[PDB]
Amino acid sequence: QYVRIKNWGSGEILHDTLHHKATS
Amino acid sequence: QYVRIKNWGSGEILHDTLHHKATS
Amino acid sequence: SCLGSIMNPKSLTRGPRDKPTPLEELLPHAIEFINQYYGSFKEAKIEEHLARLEAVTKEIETTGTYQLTLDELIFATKMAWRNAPRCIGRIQWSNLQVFDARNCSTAQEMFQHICRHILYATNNGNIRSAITVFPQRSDGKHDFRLWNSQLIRYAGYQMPDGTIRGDAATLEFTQLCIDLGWKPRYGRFDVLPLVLQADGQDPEVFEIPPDLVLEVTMEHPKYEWFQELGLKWYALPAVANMLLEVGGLEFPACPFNGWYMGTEIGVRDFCDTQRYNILEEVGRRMGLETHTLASLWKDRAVTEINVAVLHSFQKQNVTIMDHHTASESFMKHMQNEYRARGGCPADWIWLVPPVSGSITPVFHQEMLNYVLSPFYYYQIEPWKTHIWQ
Amino acid sequence: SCLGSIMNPKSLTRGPRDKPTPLEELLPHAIEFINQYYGSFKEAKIEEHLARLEAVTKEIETTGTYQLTLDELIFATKMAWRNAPRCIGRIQWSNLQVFDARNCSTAQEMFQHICRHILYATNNGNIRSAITVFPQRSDGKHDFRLWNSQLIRYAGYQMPDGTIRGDAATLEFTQLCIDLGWKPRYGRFDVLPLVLQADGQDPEVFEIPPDLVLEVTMEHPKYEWFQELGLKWYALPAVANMLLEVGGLEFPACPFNGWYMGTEIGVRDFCDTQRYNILEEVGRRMGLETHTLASLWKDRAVTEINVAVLHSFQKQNVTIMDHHTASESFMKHMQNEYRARGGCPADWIWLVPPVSGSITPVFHQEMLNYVLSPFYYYQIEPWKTHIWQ
Ligand code: HEM
Ligand code: HEM
Ligand SMILES: Cc1ccc([N+](=O)[O-])c(Oc2ccc(C[C@@H](N)C(N)=O)cc2)c1
Ligand SMILES: Cc1ccc([N+](=O)[O-])c(Oc2ccc(C[C@@H](N)C(N)=O)cc2)c1
Ligand SMILES: C[C@H](O)[C@H](O)C1CNc2nc(N)[nH]c(=O)c2N1
Ligand SMILES: C[C@H](O)[C@H](O)C1CNc2nc(N)[nH]c(=O)c2N1
Repeated sequence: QYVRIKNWGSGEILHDTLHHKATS
Repeated sequence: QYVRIKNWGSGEILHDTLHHKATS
Repeated sequence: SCLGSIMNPKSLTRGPRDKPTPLEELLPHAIEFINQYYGSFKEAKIEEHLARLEAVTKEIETTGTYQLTLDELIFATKMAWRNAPRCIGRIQWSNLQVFDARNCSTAQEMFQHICRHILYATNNGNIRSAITVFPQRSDGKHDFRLWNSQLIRYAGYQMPDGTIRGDAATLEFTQLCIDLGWKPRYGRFDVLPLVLQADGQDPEVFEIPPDLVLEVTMEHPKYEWFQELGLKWYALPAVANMLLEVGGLEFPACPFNGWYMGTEIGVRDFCDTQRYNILEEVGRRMGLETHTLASLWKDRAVTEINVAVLHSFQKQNVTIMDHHTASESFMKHMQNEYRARGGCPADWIWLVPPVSGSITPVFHQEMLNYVLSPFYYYQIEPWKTHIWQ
Repeated sequence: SCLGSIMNPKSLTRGPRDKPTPLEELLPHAIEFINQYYGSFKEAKIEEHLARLEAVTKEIETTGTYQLTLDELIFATKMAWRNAPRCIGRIQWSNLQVFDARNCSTAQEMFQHICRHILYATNNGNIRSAITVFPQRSDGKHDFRLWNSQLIRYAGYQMPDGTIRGDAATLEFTQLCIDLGWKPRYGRFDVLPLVLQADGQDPEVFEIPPDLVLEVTMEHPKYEWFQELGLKWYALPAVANMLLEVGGLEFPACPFNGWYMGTEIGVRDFCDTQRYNILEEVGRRMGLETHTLASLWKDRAVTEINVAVLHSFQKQNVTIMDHHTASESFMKHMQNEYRARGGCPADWIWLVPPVSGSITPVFHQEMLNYVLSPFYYYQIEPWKTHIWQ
């Protein structure tokens, strides 16, 4: 899936998918 | 065991044992 | 990926229920709490200890739940405090005042307990730490909730001319408030109404008696134009929407309060772009190079707004604390704590002031953030789950 | 317990080896890297891609290891940069200069490459980002290491009269340096010698050619007494002891550098109690209420030391960046990144300036910290594991 990441200054949100490639 | 925790300002260290009581 | 930087992680939230909590889990939790408590007594009482362990077990099986002794609750509210990873004031943990409203039943009874609280705690400016525990969650369908994020808070309206007035952070709650019949006074500093939900009933609105909301008019000790910004803030930081969890029990309503640490009003409330956002006006009115970031004018301004805030609270005799003193205080707490019980759940991302980071000692201290029990959890916003009449 | 607040977590360190790294792990890692690389080309080259995949596999089996094409290394150093959770400058990731010293063999050859580096990068004050990759770790017994934490750094001595002079942070490395034959010049700003270990051999000391260390004399643009504090700092932030990991390979020696962000010298080097610790002298010399923390004098001082630092670098034409601009920059990077590849490993505890916390936009941004590959790891300090001749 993806992690919902938010910016409290601008209310903006982003969906992190790259973490999947994290090493162990 | 215990986690070694350090203070870079004073070089001081502490050994955390309480975390064991952490809930899940 | 370490998600340390997230504001409301699920790990820190304790959501709604639909049925009592399973004895399988409730019981061992209760035994854990009772042992904690008796275990805390310098000089034990095994007789009593064992008796209580038994009594609770019975009750839990004869009723599927249990009630705490006022003494146990007083111990729960403080330990929960003591175990609040995000609080710098914990050196004061053992100094709390507990108002037992566990026998409350109506919203008007709530509105009265809250007033007794707001009044006890404000103390004409000499702030006292206090908490008010309402009835514990039972079947999850009779929960007592305060829909406010905090007892005294200012409204935030969206002006006709497109401009946002007041505290934009509460624009939404404010609408709801209005939707529930509150009369919008369209000010910049209009104290929001208490929105109370008792025994599971739809929420009810109540204006806070003006005489109860102590306020501090902002004035800088060198700048005469500071006062011309006509700014002020409430003297009481009272968190209104958190859940207290102790020995398996959940108290979804339990407002608590301390005093203010200057940088909250100083930096966050006033300077955050998504709040009162006053940094540029203060910059300009200082003659600073408001159009070149490299001029470090923001660093310059914000420190004056901070001196204003502190100056004003002292001048008006209202309790307040600067971030430096706060930090040295927490540092000493932490050590008492490691000595006292070898550990201290601490969340660095929060424990570090929003200004003067590394000038503060907590910035240079490694911390371990973990959730113990009792604990104060976050909750899903009521209007999101509440089932309406 | 989330251990986000620890400085050197094991997760972030890549320690010493004793034997080549197992093909079982080395191979799949290499395939991963090669795919990354070919996958990065706008317009692919499957022919070449497949050919390389094969070539590498062969080599790995015919030699138990492999060598990167200069092109692949250039791509490794930048991606590793791009994936540095603790760097605010990553918006500049694609702009790095790579010096391939993979064919080095002696310490004097090292000392020469480092000089070419220090010189290329300083550029008479117009700083350029660069990296110098030495020979990759092979059997773990022939590792190339730089014993310094950073290329140019000041020594720290423990005076006879009990007082510590210079940078206390390097008191230990300094002794060692002295133990290895370096002549202590007992100053407050004595540039430390390069201590190089090549092909596994005991470490060798080399003084950095004075003409190569550009320095900035500190002077405030209003305070004439600033200059009287006789303070200065080096213009080049060059990390010297990190390990580069790419496709299974480990380069234990690979100094890299960027330019400075003012608050490093400003707040950390000068103001940290465990560093040059100049906060009180600057306080006093400002007439501030140096004995009442609530006066907010530290906040006041530190901002001036920051203006001094920035002012000096600009006046002397040396590249520098203020924390505000740095932060807005990183914010834009992050967005490019989420758009470019949906994610950005970021460590908030580090990405937030040590002063002006919330006035900065990164403070209000939620981040996910995770270790990808390629990556720059930390290492155990050599003198702790090194086996002496
Ligand atoms: C001595 C008076 C007190 C002071 C100076 C103090 C100060 C603070 C500060 C500065 C914060 C960070 C707040 C933010 O970023 O919004 C905080 C958070 C917190 N404090 Fe306190 N505190 C006080 C009393 C208490 C008490 C008595 C309790 C427990 C009954 C408590 C529980 C908490 C909790 C739960 C939070 C986190 C709220 C959240 O997550 O939004 N505090 N406190
Ligand atoms: C555009 C020039 C650059 C600027 C302004 C910059 C700025 C910074 C800053 C302010 C920090 C936090 C440092 C601290 O707390 O000590 C940092 C850390 C770091 N930067 Fe950069 N950087 C630059 C270039 C680079 C480059 C080119 C690389 C990759 C080759 C890089 C890799 C790192 C790493 C690995 C760290 C962490 C070091 C540690 O853990 O001690 N930086 N950088
Ligand atoms: C008890 C206590 C003591 C002291 C302070 N303080 O010094 O700032 C407190 O602050 C606050 C104020 C508001 C919130 C968040 C709340 N508005 C909403 N969920 O957004 C959290 C801490 C709270
Ligand atoms: C590449 C680069 C670019 C830019 C900066 N910068 O702007 O400050 C850097 O800083 C540093 C300086 C020193 C350290 C730590 C080092 N001394 C030692 N392990 O303690 C880490 C980051 C590094
Ligand atoms: C969680 C997110 O990083 C957010 O910006 C932060 C960080 N640190 C904080 N620290 C405190 N004390 N209070 C806050 O509201 C926040 N919010
Ligand atoms: C890790 C420990 O919390 C330490 O004090 C910190 C925190 N944040 C930091 N952030 C940066 N950029 N650099 C540091 O050296 C540190 N050290």
